[PDB]
Amino acid sequence: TVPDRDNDGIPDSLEVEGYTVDVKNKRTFLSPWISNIHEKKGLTKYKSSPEKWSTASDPYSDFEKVTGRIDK
Amino acid sequence: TVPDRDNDGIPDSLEVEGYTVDVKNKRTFLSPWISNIHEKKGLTKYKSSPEKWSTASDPYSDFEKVTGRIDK
Amino acid sequence: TVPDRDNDGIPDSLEVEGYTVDVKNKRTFLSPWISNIHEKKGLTKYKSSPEKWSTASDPYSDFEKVTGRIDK
Amino acid sequence: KTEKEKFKDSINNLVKTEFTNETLDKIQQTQDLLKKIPKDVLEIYSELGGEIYFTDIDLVEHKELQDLSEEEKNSMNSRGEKVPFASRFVFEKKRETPKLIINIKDYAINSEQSKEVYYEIGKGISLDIISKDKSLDPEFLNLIKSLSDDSDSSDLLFSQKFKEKLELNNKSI
Amino acid sequence: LEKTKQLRLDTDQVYGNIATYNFENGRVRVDTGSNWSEVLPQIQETTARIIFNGKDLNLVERRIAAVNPSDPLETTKPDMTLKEALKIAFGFNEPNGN
Amino acid sequence: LEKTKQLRLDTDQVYGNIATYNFENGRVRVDTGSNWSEVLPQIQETTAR
Amino acid sequence: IIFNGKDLNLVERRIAAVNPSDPLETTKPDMTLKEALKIAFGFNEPNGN
Ligand SMILES: [Ca+2]
Ligand SMILES: [Ca+2]
Ligand SMILES: [Ca+2]
Ligand SMILES: [Ca+2]
Ligand SMILES: [Ca+2]
Ligand SMILES: [Ca+2]
Repeated sequence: TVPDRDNDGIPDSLEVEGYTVDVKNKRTFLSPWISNIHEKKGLTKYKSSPEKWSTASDPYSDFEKVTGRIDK
Repeated sequence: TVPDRDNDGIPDSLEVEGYTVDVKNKRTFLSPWISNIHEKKGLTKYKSSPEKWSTASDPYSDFEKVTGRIDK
Repeated sequence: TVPDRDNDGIPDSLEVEGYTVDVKNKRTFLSPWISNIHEKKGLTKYKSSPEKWSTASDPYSDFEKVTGRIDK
Repeated sequence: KTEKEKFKDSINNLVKTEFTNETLDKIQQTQDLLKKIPKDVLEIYSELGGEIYFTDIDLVEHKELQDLSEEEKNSMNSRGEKVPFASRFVFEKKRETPKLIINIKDYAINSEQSKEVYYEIGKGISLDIISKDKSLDPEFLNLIKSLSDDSDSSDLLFSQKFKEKLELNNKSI
Repeated sequence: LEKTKQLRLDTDQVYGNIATYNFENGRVRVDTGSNWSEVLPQIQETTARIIFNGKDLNLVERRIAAVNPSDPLETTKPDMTLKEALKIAFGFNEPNGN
Repeated sequence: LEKTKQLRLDTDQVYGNIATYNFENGRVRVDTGSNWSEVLPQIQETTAR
Repeated sequence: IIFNGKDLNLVERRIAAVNPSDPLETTKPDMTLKEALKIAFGFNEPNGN
């Protein structure tokens, strides 16, 4: 099982190196950054801290912020 | 396992003889004091008591005070 | 195991026949009273009640009283 | 329910029910120190003639460390420095056959004295595993090269003289 | 008060709750135990502040998570430049390189 | 008080809470069941000032 | 959508539509104005209008 220290639902390697969020058919996929694919699709590249549940110390996760599972 | 009497997260021999906290990529690791590695980087050398959860009897454990997992 | 009727954490033979508390490197040790070792070190010989959780009927156990794990 | 046995496990090491011997606890602590290394290491040591002794005589009045060469009297300890022979507590005499002498101490609550024993044990079985063919094994040489490429590994493992001579010869090997 | 007509109103503090996402049914629920006074002093100590009035000449305040070099947990955040902070905070861009 | 104009303000004690770290989500939560008067006499007896 | 073609009274409905810059709302089905008027208020088309 993949390591995830802060328990924010996103692994530590992706937080240190870079990730993005991408709906594909009607389902949301969280995926590592690939320069050949996600650049031309207009996708933003996120980095965050693998040991903080909320990198800005506000009460919303990194996962909820990048995904949309947040107070609208 | 390794003993931990006061249940704060630092083992007893590290609390008695010396420890420090280093950050290697984006992950912090609580390591014992090595005077070759940790003295070139200017790290601090801590000692505390192996049987008090908080050595100064304040409501913050030794692990939170050294690793930054504290009220800011 | 060992019998401990009063549930204070110190066995009944030690409470009837004597015990003492010493610190060795930085760790405390509750041990029975040997009259050759502990006599010359100025240690105190304690006795208690194996049936009472606190022999003086106050809200601090015998273990907490002799060990220092008490309201300061 | 589980809180009461949680309390009984948080004082499981504190209370000692039967003691009655001060120099007998050091024997048990040396024994369960030495049983932490795996048995194959001890078989490897006893194969080329390894003896391990538990004494309580400190290692100046010991009879089998009584007269010996002076350069063997000051070898590298776990740091890399040297130490007076009046303050050592471990030694591996290896003149005709390797002989390990361990003074009994409270090794269960002293993890710095507990590391020099492991360093001398690894000193004993070193040349068996490093040099399988009366020369350094090439897997270990690739390891030495890949550790010298890094810096944290270099100042952890290598001594200072080996570190400066590893770049004086520019990894000549 | 009838002579000098000077009377103003200060704001010392503001109480208020937080509403978080419940993962089971997706609903957003207000936790009436937690308030925003335990949170904003953690935002104000780990973030850099940029105030900006290039839009309608109104002061717009944002905060961007930057690294404090003398804290082990805070040196795990990603490195923040001033240019990337201006890009992701307000909406600056480089349509030609500038 | 109109004659001598002496009125001061003593401070007998202070009530206030403690906010502790929460390991599961990193947040910092004020426990309203524990105040500083249980803590601060333990600091006063084991420390040097 | 606000509509008063029945008894000239303002009747307000809301129909779930896609936000294109938020990944949770790009999962909702595609809503057209004809289908919004058909399912919200009671429009139909008995012969093609
Ligand atoms: Ca995170
Ligand atoms: Ca994570
Ligand atoms: Ca500890
Ligand atoms: Ca401690
Ligand atoms: Ca008892
Ligand atoms: Ca008792």
